[PDB]
Amino acid sequence: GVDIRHNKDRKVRRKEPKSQDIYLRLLVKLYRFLARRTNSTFNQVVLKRLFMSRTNRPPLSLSRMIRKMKLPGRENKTAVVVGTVTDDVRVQEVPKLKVCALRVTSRARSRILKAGGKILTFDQLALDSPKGRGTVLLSGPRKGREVYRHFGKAPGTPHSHTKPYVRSKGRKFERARGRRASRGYKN
Amino acid sequence: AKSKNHTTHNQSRKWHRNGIKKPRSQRYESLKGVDPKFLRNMRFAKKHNKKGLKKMQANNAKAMAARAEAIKALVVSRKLHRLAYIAHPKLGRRARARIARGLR
Amino acid sequence: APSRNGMILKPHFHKDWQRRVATWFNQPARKIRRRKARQARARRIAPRPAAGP
Amino acid sequence: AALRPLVKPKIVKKRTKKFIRHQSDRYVKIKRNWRKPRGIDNRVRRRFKGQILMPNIGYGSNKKTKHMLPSGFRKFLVHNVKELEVLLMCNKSYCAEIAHNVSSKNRKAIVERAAQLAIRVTNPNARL
Amino acid sequence: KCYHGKTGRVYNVTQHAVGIVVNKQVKGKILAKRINVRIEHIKHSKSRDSFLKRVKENDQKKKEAKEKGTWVQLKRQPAPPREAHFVRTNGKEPELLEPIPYEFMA
Amino acid sequence: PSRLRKTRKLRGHVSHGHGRIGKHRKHPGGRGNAGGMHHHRINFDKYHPGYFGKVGMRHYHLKRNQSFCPTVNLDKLWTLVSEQTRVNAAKNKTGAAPIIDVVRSGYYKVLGKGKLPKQPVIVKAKFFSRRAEEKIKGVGGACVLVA
RNA sequence: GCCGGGCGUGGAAUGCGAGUGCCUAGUGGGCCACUUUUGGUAAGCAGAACUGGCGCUGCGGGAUGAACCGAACGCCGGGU
RNA sequence: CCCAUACCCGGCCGUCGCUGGCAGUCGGCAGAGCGAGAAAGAGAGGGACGCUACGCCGCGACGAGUAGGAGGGCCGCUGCGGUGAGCCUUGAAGCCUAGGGCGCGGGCCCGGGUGGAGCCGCCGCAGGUGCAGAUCUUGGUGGUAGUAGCAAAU
Repeated sequence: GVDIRHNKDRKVRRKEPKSQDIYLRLLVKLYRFLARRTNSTFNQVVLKRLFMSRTNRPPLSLSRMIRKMKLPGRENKTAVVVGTVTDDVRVQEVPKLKVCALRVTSRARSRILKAGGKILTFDQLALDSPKGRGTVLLSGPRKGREVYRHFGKAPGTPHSHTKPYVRSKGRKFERARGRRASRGYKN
Repeated sequence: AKSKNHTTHNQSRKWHRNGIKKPRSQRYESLKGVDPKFLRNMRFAKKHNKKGLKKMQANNAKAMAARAEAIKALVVSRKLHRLAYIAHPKLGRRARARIARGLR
Repeated sequence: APSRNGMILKPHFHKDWQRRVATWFNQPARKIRRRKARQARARRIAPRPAAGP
Repeated sequence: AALRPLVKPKIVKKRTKKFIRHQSDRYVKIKRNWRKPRGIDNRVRRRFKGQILMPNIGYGSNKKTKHMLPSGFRKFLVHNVKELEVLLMCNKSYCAEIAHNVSSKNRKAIVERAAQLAIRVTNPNARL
Repeated sequence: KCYHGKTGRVYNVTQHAVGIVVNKQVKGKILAKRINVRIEHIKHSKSRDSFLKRVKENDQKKKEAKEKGTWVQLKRQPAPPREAHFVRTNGKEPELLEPIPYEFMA
Repeated sequence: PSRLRKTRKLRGHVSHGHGRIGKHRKHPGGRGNAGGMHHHRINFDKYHPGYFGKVGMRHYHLKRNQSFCPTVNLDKLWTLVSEQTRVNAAKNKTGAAPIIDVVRSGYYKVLGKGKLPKQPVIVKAKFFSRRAEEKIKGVGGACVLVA
């Protein structure tokens, strides 16, 4: 007999994409090889993100990557995002970028290439930068989903500014007793 | 049809399954509950911190120069260690070359 | 019995709704009958416009 | 003077008897096929001494000799002559077995075809 | 009464009282909770000072013996097994001990 | 697809995933939102605060079409017109401002959330916010009301 | 409260990868023992505290045995 | 001195971990290597096997389990879209079996017998899909048992 606990000896993590998309699985074949036989820890980050679910690789706005590229120690490196690059309409100017994304929306492609930019795919990135040298690995806002407003401490708890689940918002949908000091109490 | 009233029999064992973890320590703890008069003024001290910015960089430029001219005004047995010096891979290369002539 | 966290749902299924369920399996047949009646009308008033006044 | 396999390892089996369902002897309605007992009081379910054994993964056969016939081959069901030409390179390790419902006139078109490709057949002279 | 004897740290100071952050164990979870206690029920903890004192000699014996080069031990070490020594029995010889006989007290 | 559901795996297990002690009975807590104030009080106060009670005035015959007023922020004000207009306005040296009629696009009120590119406009709207006007003027445009 | 700079022998021992978020079933009749302990003449009684058990658990021993003593279990050979 | 499923050594199975290794099968356009305690370059001026990569391989540690949860089923049933130049009156389904075997198992494959007209494999899809129990439902058959009994009114 051994005095251990097998409660959490099985680490929960993705070892392969749950998707059956063959183009994604071809990229995984490519980066399983790169992450294994290069000491570049960049490839292990990109590989680990290819497995992630859709909600774990959120879209990256075009303005967010314009903004994260105006930083000083930059202006030449490649922008790598494992998710997708949506277009942002509230941005006016577009500098010339060097982008490598899994998926780029139609209006973002036309807007990036119009500015003399260049869009790469991860099969091209591996040829240009096998070890990921000269790249800027970006990520979309992961907690940007509307779901995370419902998470955390439950509502009706002191200083728990958590959005409740209501079928509709209005004056007669959870504006009463638990919320007004006039009606019982509030938090 | 009575029953057990209260017990804490298995509770200590239940508490330690996921551990009794101390609260999450974190530098920069919140300022909720602090005296409003002290807090109100403390916010004014931040509101006008930029007023003395030119004084800051000016006194900071001379402060790095102060130490600049400062430092520039200033600027178990031998048998086993002998063998360990030969057995070293890098700094023993010129040492284990007499051995090449030893068998010759 | 509400579980941990959710919405307060009010499904209007307390009457005898199952006796008055209208299914739409005739929908493709209705679209055909409508079109045939629409073309039959256009042929009856042939030179006049099909849409009407 | 038959076809000999590539290698003839010693087949070791951790158990040879079947696993019979609990109380399959006492009743006729209870067939022999194994079902894990789930009664709250069941003797077999909680490993009492001297009871019916329960099938564990520990009884698993050695991977090197799994599915291996006593002859040293591994079966492969075939339905026609065309399904033999796939065993042309798995010769020394896999044997062919003609399916049950294959007619008797077609068996004498497979047994002699398999004799040309040197493919061992488990049930050569079946119908006759 | 569940804080009498506990030790915390001050985070807010008013005219007559201070705010303290104390750890209170509540059924398998610890809570760092805030209380406002008036000065009379308060002492300075001398548990931290012996560390503060030890920091001084560590900061003293570091700048010292650096230019001397002598590497002086800084970390505390548990009570080691005592060394080998000689016990002198000059003159006297060890007196004999024998259990006294029993005699009913009451 | 019933072949993937949980009941396919529960065949042979007596209680069918509902336990032996606390059997799967009909309605152990009442039907629907019962006991919201009595034995489900904690759930309703921990996850639906404000559920019980009355608040505010009643509006008997409410027509949503009267309070219809879709808004648009200044950040995407330039997305209503084609890009050809936005580039010919800066290219133009006369100083003629293009006209952006929001009510034609489908909005009534203009809110000043974003930053505007520095080139004049003529925003035709039904309502304005104070910041929206102040930003338009700062760029050099004009706020034209319509009804 | 802000900036800026300098200090690393990582400042007791031992051990060990941690942190964090969702969704969530069953359960909400318990029982027993060492020690402490309340009512009771007492109880294989009623009620608590602490830890460990039984329940959910076979196995060696106590002839027998829910709980005691030893020891916890994939399928086997040898040893102890 | 005796022996437990405990401990030690060894075999095998599985799980977990190393988020381990393998695209280098780099061949007369050839040169056969990365087990090595020590930040980093064998740098230029005719030849077995293999690698369904969802594969293959190597090390370690570990394995009780009700209620409950999850995964994997080349487990099983029925129908549908594809596919097998599939099977079948030279005998399908079904049923029987002291026959031969495979799988830890769910189960399955052969042989023999009976039978007389349809059936199955694989990739997907769909579900009225798996029984020992419910004083379960319907049907059938036992033991009791050649027993109780076939004795009111001459």
